[PDB]
Amino acid sequence: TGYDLSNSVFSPDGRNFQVEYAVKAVENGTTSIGIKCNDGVVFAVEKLITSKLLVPQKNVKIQVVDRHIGCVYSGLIPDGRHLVNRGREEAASFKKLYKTPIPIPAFADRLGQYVQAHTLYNSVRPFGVSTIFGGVDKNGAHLYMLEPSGSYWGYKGAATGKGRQSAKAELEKLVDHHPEGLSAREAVKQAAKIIYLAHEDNKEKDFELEISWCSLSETNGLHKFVKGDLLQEAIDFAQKEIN
Amino acid sequence: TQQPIVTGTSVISMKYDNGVIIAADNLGSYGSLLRFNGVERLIPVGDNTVVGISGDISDMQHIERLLKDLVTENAYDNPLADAEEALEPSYIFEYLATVMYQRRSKMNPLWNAIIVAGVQSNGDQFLRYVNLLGVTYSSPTLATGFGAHMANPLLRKVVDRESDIPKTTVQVAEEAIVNAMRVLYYRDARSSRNFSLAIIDKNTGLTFKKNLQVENMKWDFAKDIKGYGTQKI
Repeated sequence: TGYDLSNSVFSPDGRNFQVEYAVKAVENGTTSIGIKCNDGVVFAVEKLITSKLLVPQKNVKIQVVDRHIGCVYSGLIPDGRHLVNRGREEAASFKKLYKTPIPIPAFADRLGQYVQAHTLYNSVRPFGVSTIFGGVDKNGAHLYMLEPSGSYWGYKGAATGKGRQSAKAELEKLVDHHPEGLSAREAVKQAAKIIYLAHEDNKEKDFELEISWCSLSETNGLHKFVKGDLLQEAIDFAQKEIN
Repeated sequence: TQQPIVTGTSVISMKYDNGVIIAADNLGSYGSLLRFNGVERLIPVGDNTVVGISGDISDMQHIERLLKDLVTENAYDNPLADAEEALEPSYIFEYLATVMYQRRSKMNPLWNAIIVAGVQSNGDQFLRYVNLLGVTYSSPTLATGFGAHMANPLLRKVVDRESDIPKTTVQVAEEAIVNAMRVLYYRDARSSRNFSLAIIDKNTGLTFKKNLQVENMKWDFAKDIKGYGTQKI
């Protein structure tokens, strides 16, 4: 052994243990999710209130890339910020040469290739985040989830972090109960509920809900934060279902 | 070092009691060939700023992309991007001025003259100029190119000094601006009849007018002009 002491080393069963250990940091993070709706995507995340002294609404976690893409992650927050900074550079350079804003699948591979690059050498460490991201491009809505290995796929709904199992089952019900699809507004409400449900595995502390969305009809295909009345209404709808 | 190829002529502007006005025609010339006839040279940034650009059009299109990218970037990790941490006219200007001077210092200028017109958070009018050399200045009226020679004299009769600004209504200022545009159309060989005009008012926000035309033109007196001295017929 000693195969797990250095990144990019294959174990005798063909595994990269440092990547698997990165996944442990992800599983240790707060719960974050995304829901692909009819003409858009919704992102939501649980923010643990470690103390009264945290200024409410003020430690924003969901991040915009370009103007049409939202990103949320669980695990090591700084790693996620590093990945989004890179994503912002990739989006800028794509738009600079090709004019059109980067399509979501194209953007997914940019993040994927970069994250995968950090599994090729022992001089770097893998990313300790799983990232849920997406938005609207010329072919419609797209939701993706990307892991520390560089692995990503497109999703109907996605979840990561500590309450991932609970969120998944919730997400599966929605897929079954709505083959035609979910409206963006329905998706916001559902996202609030699912984060409330998943917060059981994290019940020690209270939390603060944070939601965002990009919808062709509701935001003109731009990424926006769900604030004020529409946020409250989703918090209320969530409170009801956990009661 | 280069040379301008496709070019835009004057940008003109002035302050009035509640804001600023800026105007520029819609032509892109190719030397003396009036090549392109629907070029927008006023580029709004948010709802408080309009950047008007003359000179090389390829460089204008580059600057326009820089400004668009500025807006994208300012919104990053910025919950107050549409409130207290929106871009101000003064931020946009200082950035452009930095870029212009840097480019001149590398002997590779952006071949333009630029006027940034807007209204600050506190309601203050903003009007300032920068060009390919990195030279900057402010005045109650500003104009580039021919506009500096013909528009400024007219605009300065309305606002001649700082104390004239609060006495100048948006109606008087706009009419002054529109007249100056007619005069430039008479006398500038690289001007066009079609122009855009933007008003940034601290109360009514940004009004952006496209497809304006020079009208009320005096040509009738030309019928009486014969020869170049002695000819009667």
